[PDB]
Amino acid sequence: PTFYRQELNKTIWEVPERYQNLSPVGSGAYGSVCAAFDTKTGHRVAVKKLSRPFQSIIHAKRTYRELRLLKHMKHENVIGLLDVFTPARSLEEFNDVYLVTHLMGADLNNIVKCQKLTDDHVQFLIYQILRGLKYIHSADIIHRDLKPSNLAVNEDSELKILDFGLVATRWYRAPEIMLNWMHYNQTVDIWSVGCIMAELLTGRTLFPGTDHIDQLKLILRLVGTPGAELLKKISSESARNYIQSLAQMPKMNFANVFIGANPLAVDLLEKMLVLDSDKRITAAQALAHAYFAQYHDPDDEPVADPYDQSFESRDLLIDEWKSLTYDEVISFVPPPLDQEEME
Ligand SMILES: Nc1nccc(-c2c(-c3ccc(F)cc3)ncn2C2CCNCC2)n1
Ligand SMILES: NS(=O)(=O)c1ccc(N2C(=O)CCC2=O)nc1
Ligand SMILES: NS(=O)(=O)c1ccc(N2C(=O)CCC2=O)nc1
Ligand SMILES: N[C@]1(CO)[C@H]2C[C@@H]3C[C@@H](C[C@H]1C3)C2
Ligand SMILES: [Ca+2]
Ligand SMILES: [Ca+2]
Ligand SMILES: [Ca+2]
Ligand SMILES: [Ca+2]
Ligand SMILES: [Cl-]
Repeated sequence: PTFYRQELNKTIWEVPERYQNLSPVGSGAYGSVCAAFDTKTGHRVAVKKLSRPFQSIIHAKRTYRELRLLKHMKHENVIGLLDVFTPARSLEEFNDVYLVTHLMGADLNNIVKCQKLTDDHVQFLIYQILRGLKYIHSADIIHRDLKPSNLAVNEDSELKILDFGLVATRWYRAPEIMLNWMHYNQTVDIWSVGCIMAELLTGRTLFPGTDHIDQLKLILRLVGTPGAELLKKISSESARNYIQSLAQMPKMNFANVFIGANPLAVDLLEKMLVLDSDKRITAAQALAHAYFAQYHDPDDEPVADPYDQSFESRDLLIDEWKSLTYDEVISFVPPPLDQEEME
């Protein structure tokens, strides 16, 4: 393919003539993103150019990690790869990596910002998040920083999770992540979903804390003071002593917090916004909840193929990560344009 150069976001992009009319649509993880027109299929796409992907072993391994993760994802509610390219003609010149996926116009903040959402619409949005989470969790991939800005949404409210498995808002983070509690499982992401759903229903951030301590206080005012058993998970004595020292707070009745909401929404929120992660509902259990009855379809809530993450434990030299990444670029096989059939 012939490549052309264009200055975008103050740097030179080098892309195949296949992709035209590039225009910037914001930063992404470790890179910046352009919308483009794919002349081969007539589809709109988003192209992410990774920023200095082989600067250090940290950049090199995260480049490999992101390419491995995105090549594995084949789910309608999870960002996956349509293409990956480099202008390099050999490993010796290999220095830039571009990732291509379907174009999604907005993030979830652009859906809820200037719109009073209906309950049926909130159901659809949360249903999609949970469907994608069931899929990535089934491959032992956790998001760990799920938030509205990491939920890509198109013009028809179709949603995909992005930047999974990889100063930022902490308002949606699971408390065990934000506070570095010694144990955490895949339901960290379910706390985030609760936080997002609450905001879709009320138009207000649920836990808008100014710092870690302030946010924990807002959290404990909703869910109540924890039992001694959850202190088991907290390494620092100073943090444990602090929590133990706060005046006892009862759990609030969520029906008095989400006034006038679908009682089924309140019930689901009660199951998700639980301080102890071992008591939280899973994404797969949440999909069977009556709140989603009009959308739930067991035949269309698939799990993932096994995902080999053994590379995560390994320290390799920068040129080995670079070569492994080049291998994954060269071996990529684009999906068919149409991968779905009528039910
Ligand atoms: N507009 C749009 N459409 C799809 C994805 C993205 C995208 C990607 C991304 C990831 C992988 C890839 F291969 C290509 C692009 N990373 C961050 N974003 C965000 C850019 C602005 N915030 C919302 C989405 N942006
Ligand atoms: N925090 S609040 O008192 O501003 C508030 C705002 C909105 C709401 N709400 C509705 O109106 C419909 C569903 C829902 O949850 N509840 C509380
Ligand atoms: N997901 S759940 O519905 O099983 C569940 C489990 C436990 C709890 N909970 C606690 O842990 C302390 C207070 C409280 O209400 N809430 C919901
Ligand atoms: N955001 C709210 C009410 O505005 C604050 C007060 C109380 C506990 C948390 C969650 C709700 C209810 C913080
Ligand atoms: Ca899960
Ligand atoms: Ca269906
Ligand atoms: Ca089809
Ligand atoms: Ca069917
Ligand atoms: Cl694999």
